[PDB]
Amino acid sequence: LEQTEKEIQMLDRLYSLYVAVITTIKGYGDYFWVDVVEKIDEMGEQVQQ
Repeated sequence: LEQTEKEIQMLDRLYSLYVAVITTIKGYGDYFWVDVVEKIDEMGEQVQQ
């Protein structure tokens, strides 16, 4: 069988991309009052996001 291969990829690749998008948002979200309140890492948020 060959069709279900492409059928699987066409959805799975970009669903993986969009969960990876969630990954960075949550990774930054863990950052503290120390990490966020500081103006030296607020610039980090625009950089990373």
